[PDB]
Amino acid sequence: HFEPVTMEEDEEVLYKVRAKLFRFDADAKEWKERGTGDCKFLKNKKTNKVRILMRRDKTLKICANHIIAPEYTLKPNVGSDRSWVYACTADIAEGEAEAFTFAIRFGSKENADKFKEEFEKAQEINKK
Amino acid sequence: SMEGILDFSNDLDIALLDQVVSTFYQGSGVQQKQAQEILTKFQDNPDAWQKADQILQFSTNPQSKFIALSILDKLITRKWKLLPNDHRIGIRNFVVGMIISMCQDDEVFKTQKNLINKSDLTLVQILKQEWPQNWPEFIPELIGSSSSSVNVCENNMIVLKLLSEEVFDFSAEQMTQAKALHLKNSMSKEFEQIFKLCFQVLEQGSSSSLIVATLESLLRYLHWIPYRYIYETNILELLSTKFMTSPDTRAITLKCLTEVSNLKIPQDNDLIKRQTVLFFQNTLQQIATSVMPVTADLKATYANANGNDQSFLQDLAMFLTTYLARNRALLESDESLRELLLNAHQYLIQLSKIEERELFKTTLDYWHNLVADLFYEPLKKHIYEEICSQLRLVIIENMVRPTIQLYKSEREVLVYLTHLNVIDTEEIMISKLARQIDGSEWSWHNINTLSWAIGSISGTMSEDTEKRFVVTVIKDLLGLCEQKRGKDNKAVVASDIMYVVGQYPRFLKAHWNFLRTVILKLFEFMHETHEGVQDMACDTFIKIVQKCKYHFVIQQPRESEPFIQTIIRDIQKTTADLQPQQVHTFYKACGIIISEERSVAERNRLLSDLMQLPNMAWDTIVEQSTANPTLLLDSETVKIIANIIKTNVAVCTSMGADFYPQLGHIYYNMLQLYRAVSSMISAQVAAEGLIATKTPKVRGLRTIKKEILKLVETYISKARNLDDVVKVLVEPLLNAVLEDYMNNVPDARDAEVLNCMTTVVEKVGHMIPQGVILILQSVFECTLDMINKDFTEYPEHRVEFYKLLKVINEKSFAAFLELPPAAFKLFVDAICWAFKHNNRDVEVNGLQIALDLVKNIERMGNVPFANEFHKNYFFIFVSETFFVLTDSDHKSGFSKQALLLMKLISLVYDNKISVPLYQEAEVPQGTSNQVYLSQYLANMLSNAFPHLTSEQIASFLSALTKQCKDLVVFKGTLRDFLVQIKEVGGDPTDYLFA
Amino acid sequence: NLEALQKKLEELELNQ
Amino acid sequence: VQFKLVLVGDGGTGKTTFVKRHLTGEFEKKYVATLGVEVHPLVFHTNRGPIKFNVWDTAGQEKFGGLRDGYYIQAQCAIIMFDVTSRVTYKNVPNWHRDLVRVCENIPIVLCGNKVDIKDRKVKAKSIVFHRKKNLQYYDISAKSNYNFEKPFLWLARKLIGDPNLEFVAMPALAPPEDPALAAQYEHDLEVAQTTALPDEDDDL
Ligand SMILES: Nc1nc2c(ncn2[C@@H]2O[C@H](COP(=O)(O)OP(=O)(O)NP(=O)(O)O)[C@@H](O)[C@H]2O)c(=O)[nH]1
Ligand SMILES: [Mg+2]
Repeated sequence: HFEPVTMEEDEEVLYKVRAKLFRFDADAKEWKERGTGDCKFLKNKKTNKVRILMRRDKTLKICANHIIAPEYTLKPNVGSDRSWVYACTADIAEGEAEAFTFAIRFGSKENADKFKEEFEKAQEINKK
Repeated sequence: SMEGILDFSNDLDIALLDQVVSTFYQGSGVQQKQAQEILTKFQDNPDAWQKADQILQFSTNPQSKFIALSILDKLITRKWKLLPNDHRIGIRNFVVGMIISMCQDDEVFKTQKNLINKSDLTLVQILKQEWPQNWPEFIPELIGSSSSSVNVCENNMIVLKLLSEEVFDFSAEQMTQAKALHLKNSMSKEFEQIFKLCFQVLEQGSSSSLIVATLESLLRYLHWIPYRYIYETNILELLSTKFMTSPDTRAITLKCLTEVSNLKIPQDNDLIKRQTVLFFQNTLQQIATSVMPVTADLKATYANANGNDQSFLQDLAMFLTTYLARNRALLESDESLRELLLNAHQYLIQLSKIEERELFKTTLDYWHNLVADLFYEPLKKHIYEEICSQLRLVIIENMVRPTIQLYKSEREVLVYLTHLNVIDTEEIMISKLARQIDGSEWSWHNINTLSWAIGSISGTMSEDTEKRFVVTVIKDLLGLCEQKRGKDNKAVVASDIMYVVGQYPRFLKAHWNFLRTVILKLFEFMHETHEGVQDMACDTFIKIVQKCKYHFVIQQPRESEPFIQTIIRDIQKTTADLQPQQVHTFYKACGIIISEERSVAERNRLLSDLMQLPNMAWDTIVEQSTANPTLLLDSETVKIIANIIKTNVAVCTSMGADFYPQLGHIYYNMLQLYRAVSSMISAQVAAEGLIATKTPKVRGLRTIKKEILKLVETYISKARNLDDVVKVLVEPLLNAVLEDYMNNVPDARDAEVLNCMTTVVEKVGHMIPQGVILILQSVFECTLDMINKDFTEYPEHRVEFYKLLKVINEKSFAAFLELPPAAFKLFVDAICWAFKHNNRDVEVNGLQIALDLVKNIERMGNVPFANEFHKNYFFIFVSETFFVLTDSDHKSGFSKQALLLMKLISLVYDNKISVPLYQEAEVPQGTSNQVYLSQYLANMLSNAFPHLTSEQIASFLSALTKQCKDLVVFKGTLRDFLVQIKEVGGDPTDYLFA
Repeated sequence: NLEALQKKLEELELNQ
Repeated sequence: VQFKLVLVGDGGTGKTTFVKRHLTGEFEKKYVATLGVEVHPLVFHTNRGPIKFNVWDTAGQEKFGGLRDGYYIQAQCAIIMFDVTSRVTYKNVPNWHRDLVRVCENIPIVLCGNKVDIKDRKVKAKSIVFHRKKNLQYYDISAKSNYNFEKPFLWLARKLIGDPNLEFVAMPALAPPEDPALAAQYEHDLEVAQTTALPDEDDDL
């Protein structure tokens, strides 16, 4: 005998896409980037709630953290065929839940369309 | 309530200041931000310097004493000569007094280094003003007072170090040439006494802090002191022995010896040579015995980052490379120095293995220097054969992907090393390949790295040896792919195989049946859904085509037709799965091949067949979209149109002048399409507002317009039949684009129109004088109005506008002569407007246009237009140029401002302006322009810099005009002016320097 | 080895 | 566990844009010169725990220099910034470094060449050698494209903590939570949002 010398694991990934996230500065007539990286749909296996979790590349800091509410509606932006705009009322990416007007952009219209399909398949899971 | 101390009516509250200062440094939030804005206001107060002796005497806060020395520094640097004399000696005696006090309180001397160093620097600012003329015994008393206290002696070294820096290292653009020379000569004369004290301290020990402060000042002296102080004293012995042993002195000593390996020394004295050999031998000996042996793993040491090891290994690499680049010949002949030479390079080999990109670039520079010498210099390469053998492995294992610069450097070194011993390079690479096959070093990163290295030495071996080497490499790479399971891995190896074959075109050109197999394999890779494969297949295809095009243009033995015909015939099947940008590369590749066919009829036939599908898609939409233009808002149709035009751009890019037949097939309908697309953009801005320019539907329409213009400029820029350009192409083009640009709202004006017009004028501008006038009339005034309200809006139009004016002023200057006087005045305003940009693209063109315009007006001679030009605009250009020279916000354009200014001044002192530049009343008749020019400039500078004396302005202008044939001296005189306007009471005699 | 090399290359496929 | 970081360099080289990208994720397109200094806390999560930088974003334009070298007192690390599209900003790097080390005689310093995203690079890689004798760490960076934007802080973190194996790790992601009086203005803001075009629509993302 010789003696020898993130709080995400209880969830499951439904959908993952690369995206850029913006937030509308209402008082400055301007869009402002919040982060770039992987946007993920996370369904809690002990609740079956689906949420949005998005982390910045390299620094891995969270720029989106909110439930895909059935109340939310995805509306196109006037200058893009690969983006969605929607109001969000409780996002906890930077502290306690604040309401945001978000825009999320993708590499192609294909990805943005598939994001819409998965965003609404998630809203029905969050309704049951 | 913090705003209190800002009131100078009452007395300064020292306790309130120390709280304001502590709130700013140790606080946070708006409290700190509030203390910030009031400390700046207290410091920026012009009278705060009178309160500085209170703070330095009464305050309990070291940061407050620091800030007050800052306020003092601004006083000494810019208003010292304006002071009543008696305060100049009060401030001065106060500062040395305060320094003396802080050096005897061992508590203060050890725990307030910031405050002492700032005080030492403030003293040096005084010396720059007063020494040695008003303080001739500073150096004798500084040396005398060093005998007093160890704390004083060390601090005096800090004063001398800072002094040497301000005089020799940082004076070039901070003081005038005269004052810099004065201070350099002064230190030069009294350095013998400075060196005596510095050498005594270094030999007599014993305080480490005193020794290190003496060595840090010695580092500065070595930048300028004469060589005899280093070689004719014992000082090289103590640097290379005593001070290399203690880690406190090691870092600075190494830097001193690195500077010594650069000193100006005679290369014929045999004693100095032995001295240069001896201090290198001692240094390497101390390193072997006190730091690390030559076998140490410096890669592991650097990664562990203990203490200052990273800084030492960095300084040792800098020391070895610097010495060996300059002096390694001293060590190559003598047999007793062979171990010394080889040990030194073995340390560099061990340094080269460190995972530190910037350090690796430093050693790679030296290796490049070395292997180039062994490639060209007789009888040297046999000395370094074991060094070179290790270097081959280091570079092969650290090969980067082909940053841009590092790879080219790694390739050059590795190519030299393969020339020096082909057989050893070949054996290292197969061996590494074997260790990839057996799996001991198998890795995605390791197989890619090895493939880059194998591909990098192409063309360095004989064609026979290369043939045998390539066959072995491809064979084993194919087996490595066979053996791996999973395409995530199979793609990695298949890509490396394609990169290698693409690097060896001499091999591909000699083995056609193999070349065809490669191309056919790339074609089936063009159907591979795995990401990166299709991109790789397209990049290799065009890469191989560029180097082997001739073997696709001829019919190869035992084939029935040139392979280019086979490629074109199956192009739709081949490209069916590619993305549009990949299809355009494929068509571009085919255009390279077709251009090799020099029989015109055969070249045009291949062009027709290549363009068959895009021409069929084009003819379809030209018919149906003319009948009638509702399709052009279908987002699918605009995409197909844009992709048709890009295919034409891609082929035109590689075919150039030979593309003309295909351009003729589409030219007139393309310009019509341009018109139709322009209509709907305009209609859409009308129906939806300026926001429509951001929508996808309009952005796709503007893409059609941009691609059309890019196609036309691509052909015209490379055309050889310039007559067909002028007679067939220019006229329908200008009708299509000029009026549309002029009559669009600013936010719908494509700046690419200006760029296209620039290309037209650059190539055929000398043949279309009425064409150039039409371009100016349509774009000049309306584009100028877009960009003359600020420096930010429409950045592209700004740059293209002045590129267009540049080429028009160069090629068709007559177009500016036919401008109405009001339009010409806007031209001159637009040029000076470009002076004022910080945008270097705009600013450089603007100065160049002004210089070219002056030369245009000169070549006209004594003509009413030239005379009136000087009457109206000569002094505008002279004053606008002076403005950007002296305002401190356009320093990037100093050299070209100086050029333009001298051209303007030299015109008057050569009597090339025949008309008097003044009006008849303001100056007595018969007065030369030279006399009036001096009076105008004196008045201009007096109003613009009122703090200058009249004698300063006159001395400066006298020197400036006398030197308007010598840019180098002229530029020095401007730099002297730029220094003196930053202060009060500059010496007017400084302008006699040259 | 050149005729063999030719055949090995044409057999390279990424999906076995 | 806090460290003071002074950020230093010529006006317009992108110091403020760089810090803003790290604070909020935005890219500020406008050049609004800094007046004296702007102090912002910046926190990173590592495998050795959270490290906090108190960033002193100083002013580069001489007009707005403020206390100039007064901001460097008690600094524990520094970033010297220049712009690779403007050769005059690299020529001034020795001046900024001289002022900086006269106050802070031994701190880890990163030299950063910003705006490598621009095609017409004027300060070529082979010309950037000032960091060699001064023992500075150098990085090509671009705050616009985020190229290497995390490297300067990671390198300084590894030096200040004394761990060369320190790395950035993902924050723990808490679960997010789930009025008609506010549906009034949430649709009002939404309509203004969808009619404001997203910036940089030709970008890859
Ligand atoms: N293309 C590009 N532009 C950048 C980049 N970083 C900053 N800029 C731009 O450069 C300009 C200068 O911005 P800024 O951050 O204020 O520079 P600064 O050094 O802080 N100025 P100051 O020293 O006067 O406070 C901005 O317009 C910004 O958009 C970059 O990485 N790429
Ligand atoms: Mg700023």
